[PDB]
Amino acid sequence: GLPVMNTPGSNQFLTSDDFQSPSAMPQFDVTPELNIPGEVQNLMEIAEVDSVVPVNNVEGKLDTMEIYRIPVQSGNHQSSQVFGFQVQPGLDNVFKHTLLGEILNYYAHWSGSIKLTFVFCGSAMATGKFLLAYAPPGANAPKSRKDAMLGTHIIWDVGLQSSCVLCIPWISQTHYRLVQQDEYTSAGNVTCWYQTGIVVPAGTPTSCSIMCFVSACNDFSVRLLKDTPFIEQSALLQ
Amino acid sequence: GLPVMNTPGSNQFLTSDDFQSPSAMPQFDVTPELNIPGEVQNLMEIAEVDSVVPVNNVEGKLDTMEIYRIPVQSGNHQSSQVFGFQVQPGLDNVFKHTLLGEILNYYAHWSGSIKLTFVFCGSAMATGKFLLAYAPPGANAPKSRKDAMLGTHIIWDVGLQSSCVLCIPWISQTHYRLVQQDEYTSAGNVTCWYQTGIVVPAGTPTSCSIMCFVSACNDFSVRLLKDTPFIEQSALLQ
Amino acid sequence: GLPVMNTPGSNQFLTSDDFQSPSAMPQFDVTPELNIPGEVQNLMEIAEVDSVVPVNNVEGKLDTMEIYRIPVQSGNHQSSQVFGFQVQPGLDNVFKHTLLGEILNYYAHWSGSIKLTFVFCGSAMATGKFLLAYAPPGANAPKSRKDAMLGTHIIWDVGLQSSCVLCIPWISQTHYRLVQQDEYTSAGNVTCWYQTGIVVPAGTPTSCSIMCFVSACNDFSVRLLKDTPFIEQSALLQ
Amino acid sequence: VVEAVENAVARVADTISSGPSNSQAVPALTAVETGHTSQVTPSDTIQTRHVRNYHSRSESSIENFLCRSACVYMGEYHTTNTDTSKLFASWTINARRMVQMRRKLELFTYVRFDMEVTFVITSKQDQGTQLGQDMPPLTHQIMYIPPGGPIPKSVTDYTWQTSTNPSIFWTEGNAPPRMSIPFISIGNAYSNFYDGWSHFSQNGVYGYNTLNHMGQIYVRHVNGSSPLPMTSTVRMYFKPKHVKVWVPRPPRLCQYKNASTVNFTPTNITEKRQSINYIPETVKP
Amino acid sequence: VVEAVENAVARVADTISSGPSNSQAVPALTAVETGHTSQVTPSDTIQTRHVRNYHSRSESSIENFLCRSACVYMGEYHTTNTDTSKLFASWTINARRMVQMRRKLELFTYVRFDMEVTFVITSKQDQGTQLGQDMPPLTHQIMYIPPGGPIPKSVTDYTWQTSTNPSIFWTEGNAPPRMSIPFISIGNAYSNFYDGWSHFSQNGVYGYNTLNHMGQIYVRHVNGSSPLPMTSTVRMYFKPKHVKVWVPRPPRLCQYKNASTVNFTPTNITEKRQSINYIPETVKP
Amino acid sequence: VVEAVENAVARVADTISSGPSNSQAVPALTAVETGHTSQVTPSDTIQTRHVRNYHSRSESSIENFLCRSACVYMGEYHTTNTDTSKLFASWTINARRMVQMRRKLELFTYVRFDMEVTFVITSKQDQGTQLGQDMPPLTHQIMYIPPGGPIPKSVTDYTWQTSTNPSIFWTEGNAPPRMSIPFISIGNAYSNFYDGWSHFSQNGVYGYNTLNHMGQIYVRHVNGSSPLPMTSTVRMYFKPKHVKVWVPRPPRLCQYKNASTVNFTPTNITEKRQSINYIPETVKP
Amino acid sequence: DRVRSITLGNSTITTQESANVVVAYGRWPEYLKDNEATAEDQPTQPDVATCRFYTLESVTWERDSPGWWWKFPDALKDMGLFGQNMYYHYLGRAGYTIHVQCNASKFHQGCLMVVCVPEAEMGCSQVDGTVNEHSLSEGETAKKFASTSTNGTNTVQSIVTNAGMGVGVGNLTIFPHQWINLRTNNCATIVMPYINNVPMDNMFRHHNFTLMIIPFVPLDYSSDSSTYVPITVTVAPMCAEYNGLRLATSL
Amino acid sequence: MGAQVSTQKTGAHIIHYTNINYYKDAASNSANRQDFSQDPGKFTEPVKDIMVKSLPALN
Amino acid sequence: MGAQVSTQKTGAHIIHYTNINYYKDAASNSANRQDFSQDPGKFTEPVKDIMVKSLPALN
Amino acid sequence: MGAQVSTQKTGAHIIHYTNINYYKDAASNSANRQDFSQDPGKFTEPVKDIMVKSLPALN
Repeated sequence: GLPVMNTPGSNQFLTSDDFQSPSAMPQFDVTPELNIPGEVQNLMEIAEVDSVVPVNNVEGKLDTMEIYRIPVQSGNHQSSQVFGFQVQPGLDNVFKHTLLGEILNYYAHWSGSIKLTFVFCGSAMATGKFLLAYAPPGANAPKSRKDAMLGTHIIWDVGLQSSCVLCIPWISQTHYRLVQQDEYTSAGNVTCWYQTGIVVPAGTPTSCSIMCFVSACNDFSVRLLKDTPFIEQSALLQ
Repeated sequence: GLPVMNTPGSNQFLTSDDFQSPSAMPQFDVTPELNIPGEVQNLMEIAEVDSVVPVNNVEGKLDTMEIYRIPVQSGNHQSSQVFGFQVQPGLDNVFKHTLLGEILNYYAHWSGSIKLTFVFCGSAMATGKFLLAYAPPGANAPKSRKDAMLGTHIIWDVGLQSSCVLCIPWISQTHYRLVQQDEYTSAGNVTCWYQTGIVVPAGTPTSCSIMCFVSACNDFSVRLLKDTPFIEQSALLQ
Repeated sequence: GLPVMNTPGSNQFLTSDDFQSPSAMPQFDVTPELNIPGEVQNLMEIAEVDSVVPVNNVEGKLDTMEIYRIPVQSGNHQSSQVFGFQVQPGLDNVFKHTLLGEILNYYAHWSGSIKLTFVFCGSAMATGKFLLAYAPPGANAPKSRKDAMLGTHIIWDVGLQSSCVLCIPWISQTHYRLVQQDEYTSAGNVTCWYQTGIVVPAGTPTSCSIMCFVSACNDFSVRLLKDTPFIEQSALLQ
Repeated sequence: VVEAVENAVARVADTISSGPSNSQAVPALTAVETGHTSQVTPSDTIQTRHVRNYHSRSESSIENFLCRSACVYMGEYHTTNTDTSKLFASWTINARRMVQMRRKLELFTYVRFDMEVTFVITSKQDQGTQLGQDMPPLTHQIMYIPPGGPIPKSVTDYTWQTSTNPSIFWTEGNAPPRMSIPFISIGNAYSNFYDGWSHFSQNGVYGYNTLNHMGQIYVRHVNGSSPLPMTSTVRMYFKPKHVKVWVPRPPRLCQYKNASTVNFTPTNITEKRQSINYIPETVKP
Repeated sequence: VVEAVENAVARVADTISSGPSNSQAVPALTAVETGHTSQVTPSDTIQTRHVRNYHSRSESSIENFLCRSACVYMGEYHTTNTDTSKLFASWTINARRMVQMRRKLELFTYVRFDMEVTFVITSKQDQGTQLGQDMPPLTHQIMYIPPGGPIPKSVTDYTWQTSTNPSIFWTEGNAPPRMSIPFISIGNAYSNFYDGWSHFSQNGVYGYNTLNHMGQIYVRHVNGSSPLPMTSTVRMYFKPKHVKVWVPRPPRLCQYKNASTVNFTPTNITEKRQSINYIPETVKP
Repeated sequence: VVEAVENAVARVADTISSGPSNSQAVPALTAVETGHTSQVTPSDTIQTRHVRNYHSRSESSIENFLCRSACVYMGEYHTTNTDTSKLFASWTINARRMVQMRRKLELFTYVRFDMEVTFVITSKQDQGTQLGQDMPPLTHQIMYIPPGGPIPKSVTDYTWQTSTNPSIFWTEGNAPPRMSIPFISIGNAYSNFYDGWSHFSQNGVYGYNTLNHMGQIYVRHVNGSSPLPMTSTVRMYFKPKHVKVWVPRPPRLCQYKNASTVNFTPTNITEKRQSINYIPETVKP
Repeated sequence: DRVRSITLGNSTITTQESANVVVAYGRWPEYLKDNEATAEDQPTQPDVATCRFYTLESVTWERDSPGWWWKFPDALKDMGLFGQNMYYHYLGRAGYTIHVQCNASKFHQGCLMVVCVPEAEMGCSQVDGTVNEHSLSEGETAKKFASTSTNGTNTVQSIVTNAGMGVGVGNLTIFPHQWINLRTNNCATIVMPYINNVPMDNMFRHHNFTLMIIPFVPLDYSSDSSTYVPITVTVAPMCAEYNGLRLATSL
Repeated sequence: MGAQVSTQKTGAHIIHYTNINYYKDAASNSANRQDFSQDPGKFTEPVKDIMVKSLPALN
Repeated sequence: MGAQVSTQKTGAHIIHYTNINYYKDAASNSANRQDFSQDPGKFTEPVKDIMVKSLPALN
Repeated sequence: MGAQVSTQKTGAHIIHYTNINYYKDAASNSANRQDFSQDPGKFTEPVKDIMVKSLPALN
């Protein structure tokens, strides 16, 4: 017949190949396609949906709803910091089990901007203003409102609209960062402080709470598929 | 997801397959191409080049240059035959290690015409004429010049041009013959005889020699790739 | 069903195949692509960047910056040779760990021209001229300036411009040379000599140093991928 | 004839240049009570430069996400024993016994696709005191039985005639066997979750096993030989292609317990840290 | 329908003919202090002939450089033991344990691609005094668990139901299993180096492990059998495709120490020679 | 979009009809001293009929000649020993140890191509007196180390982190692993022969090893297990594609001696026969 | 051709002996666009209070000096309003202009390499160990490379030949860089855009790039020439943006 | 002969390939890896009245 | 039927092939081996002012 | 969708196929098996003056 020569790679099984193969059921007639609502075409459509962040992950609260609430109150507490955490959307305990984190843990590289939305859940008679700040890598995290005000920040005024968005913009020396972040691809930190304080009238509860949502912007993308470290078994039939 | 069914042949390693595979070095930038002289595009370009045939492969001469020379001399030697061999371009000891033979031993089937060029390497004062004859299969090889003259032949006259070409044309009942030739796909024989004899003046050496070159014509082709039996090892690191 | 016949190569795993394969995550929505600076499309873009050559690789200096400096001084030193080395961009100890060398050690064949840039790092009051020469293979390396002047050379005059380029042109009988160079694919040698000598005024240091950079030209290319001999392990988890 | 097919590349959005502002437009003030997610970009809150972004979302599409091979079953069988049920392997078809592929599939409620199936078979010698014999190459048979077909009782049962069932015959030392399967379900799409029963009286069998019913696989040695016993292991790999999925779900947090249910043990939301303000210091001399 | 797609071939530059010169143009005099690399060709310094160059830079593009399969993990597991943790294999997904592929990937800071995954599984008999038995073909299950899913405790745990996790079932003697994975990361591209921490106080975990978080793999035998014990080894192979890379880096000089860090032992720049002028003589009678 | 691509079929020349002749044209008289090979066909020396030839030279093109997989290396490694250097395999990359592919490549002086690499891994049980145990599937790791990277010292060395080196992880029972490599050489084409030295003094290292320098391969078991020892063998297969070759050479006559040199023992030109006229008679009753 | 002037905010740099300007990968800094953003709140852009030249403290180039490095950001966290905007926000983003000055006389000699390395992840002198942040950075004070192999705990392996990253120091020319050759020029200038795999990031947690100054030819001089030769760095942020305002963090 | 020619996945800052189908069933074809569509508004903006994003969400 | 026909890699001094996509996801397609672009000036000439190469670099 | 359609290898005396590229690098594409060019005169006739073949080679 036709003369041929076999090259390296013959008769191997590569688990990401793309070839044709014979059908074991010739001329099988499939069920017609139905137009079901809610079709998904890209995994980035799921990561653009808000999900609640467990900011209060301290001892004794890992299995209660208190893990989701950030506490604030009235009185002179300006010297106290409200919250703070690192920007590691697939590594930090604060972000790793959210929707965005769960999608990122299937990949090795990520890039893009990140949205954090904050909602105030106090009484309708309480007033206050907060400062939300993001610092780039290169220094230690700020220890006072004066230090934090020097980075990228927004001043949130509580009112009829309940929600304020802090957008973290992509500021990096490389095009992509690692999902398993090290010191070389660090991304910075976020902190919150009292800008004025909380003021309430008589007859209202003094303590209030804040909630935080995370999602991805429209310039976000990931690459380099891998297996996730969150699921495991010790034997078959599981 | 999409319903699918696996066919026979799944997860096998065939050493002559042709598939796509992922790159282990994404976006690697290769060295630019240089225009080097002497680029080869087909193995048939090498088989169309003349190479010297070891016609005198008798005992005691297998490692000397005498293996390449055909002896001729002056005097009455008409009853003596000059040379003769079978036409087996990949099987006979006479043809198997030449360029054409070496290319054919990588294949199983061949077809086409074959060129033999003869060059006279005597003195400028010697004269002579020879008869070069090719006989088709079906009979035994000729035993005299009268028998040999009945097949396909040419009469070579030695002169200012030193070289004469005998072209063996493709005469076969099948389209292809085997490289490992058997009695069914035999191709015939070639023989040489004195047409007149060699004549020299005084002061010249009496003995002379002839050389023979082999190559392939422009209707030649091969098929059915295989491994060659000329190279072998007994362990790795060789 | 449809009649079929399986050929050799079925059910093999060839590590360089290119086929299609089913997706384990149907309709996954990926993160959008971000426009990160510094995208690489070909490995030859990296080999065209200058990198410093460790010309002074003698005993006692393999872990100091002195490995990069070529020493020169004032006075009558014309009979002394400045430096010399072979042209083996992936084999010689002088070139093997540079950018160009590191890229070439992933390949088997290379071809093209090579640029060497020399920079003088003495005081602004020192003057001198040097001869930079490249000899083709076929003879031994020159032993004096008179021998070296017969090959391809340039005369460098030190002045307001600090750098001079010696371009080694592709002069070879084959289109490609081996990265693992042998005597058959040798490429020659490079040598440096005093053309006049170094002259300085009073109050200046007498000794100076020269540095050398290597890179590839725009006719350069490589082929035949292979594994590199510079990295190795003795067990997993490394 | 040749037909040119065009492929549209899809990249992410560029960021536009923006300057200072003082107005009544408040892009950063929203209300999450509506169920709506804010579509704000960095250019709405800070000053930005113009960037041309060339990144592509190609590896996060559903097809590239799911089109890889994963192990779904492994099983053993002997050439010689005293049980006659350990001479062949058999199992019911699903994708619920290996947790990686099954967690990946359960990100969606409904899925529809074709499949590519590969098998990897290996053999080994059973530990005996006296070794030493030459054995010819072993051949294996794989038979698929759709629901309702007769079931083999031994390795010499008439049912291995495989007159209408599709089977594979294979011999060791060759490439792994492979074949493709179309979308075979009596419904319009596969169902990963089913909050219902099998009997109209709201009892019986609950959940997933009500709806799958896709047959069984049987595997045996063909030689019927080997005075010294051997043991084979078979592994099966699935790869979906031509995919469509609907109704995304939150990823599984708890560990799996069995292949039938969604049963779980209560787990935490994450691990702890020192306090709500804790920062690791990394810039120290 | 047929669509014709055109492929532009890319060859290297031709060298042009050049003659003698005596002028003020000084192409060979430069200054490296600027950070600029000189774009001089042989025709600027010597006399040259015209050559038409047909060489192509096709095998040095990033896709052809990285699109090959490499081993990334190997592991063992038994059918019978007294530990119940050695009956299945499990590991966290990365590409940092085999040095060849990981040095090749670390030439760049950021990478983005889809993947093709292949598995190669082999079995063998454990050394016992009494040998001789026939064993049926073995079947293996591979399950992928994304972060947050339940973890198997044994080989009979309910979690191998694999209702939503993707799994592969395979049997020995067939082709190796294979499947493709899309680009799965919460970022816009993968990160090979991360000069940062996990906690905002600049402490905690440093470097690469902060960002990867891509799940685990579990593998078991399905037969649950074999009075005489057997042992299997599984090997995993990665192959990237549809690649993009950014920000090239110098290649790793020192040897690797562990899979978490970039820790190293100080190494030399190269090996030595006799003196700065040493030449090996090769033309001798 | 669809693009139609046309493929030109290339057949051999037809033979034309020719009749008797008596003239001064002498096509059969030539002179080999010029270095020229005669372009004469049968129609110049005999009378011929017209034949339409449909044969094609398709299987003798360089791409179809070289695009097949060949073994280039085989090696062994253990799970348990008392040497700690026999627990992993390692070797330097070349194509000079298996004589078939290396004789095929050496028909040309220079070559340039991309590569497809496949691995075939098998395991077996070490001969012990007491047999019988069940072992889970084994996993293997393959790492490629480019020149300059750190070298593993054991099977638990930190270097298997493979942060930047590319690696493959694989488990037994699946398809063989595979990946593709681009053209990686600092030159414009690979060199099969090098008639030169490494040092400018014409001494040092002679020949091929001066120019290759393409890294190493390391392979280990990932399980770190097996109280009863096992042994694995790995085999590597190369397949070139997108090929270009230059400057053909005469094929190797003598047998190879080692992988570094072209050293040989003197061999004959062919085997003998009876005399310069000997003919085997085959037409006898 | 050798004279240059750069103005940013209320600050200006003049130079009379410059070589050229390096633009890292042909890309100038710019603000984030709408089709690449993910964070939804309106960002703040101070635009002259943050985008101006800040000067760090100087180092002394001696006859045997191995070299120095800084980490960015975290070297500007106490610099005016840039540092204050860093302390009150969760996300920040900025490019930079770097300017290194070192002058000497026509009777001195020496050569320095000035290079910016994105994501410069470093290793510990104990191979079975991890680094801490004090060993990586001291703010506006420089860390010092070493002369031999380092030992002891908690310090970074800092012999100059490996650049503390396990590479060859002569290959660092793959990154954006310039040279200061004392006979040619007296200043280096690099313009660096924002380089990361995500569009914004937290500035306390992640070091975006390291600045390295490494002498290849040591400083030399003769009888009564000046012995004190300092080196000075000056950095200016560009297109600075912040998101996520809350109370100020505390390190 | 029923050949499809389409473009390959490359980078940014000869490139096409050929395919022939060998089998009678479409379930035998290779995967569709080059289709990249999106519709995120289905999950992120599923509201009856449109929200402008520069206007207040309420009032 | 959605077939792509494109040219094969040959030498220099019948040649096209056919491809069909079988799967719904583009991550299932084969590699893009035939895209050859370059932009070296990004790494070798990253300077603000252009340098002519026949002129002096300074002055 | 970037599909190439080209003719299949047949005999002499429906026939085309489809290809899609799945990967970003051209080194991932399959082999170029359908390019058949020749230039034998480079090795068989490398002479400066042309030789007619019906004329004598010399004189």
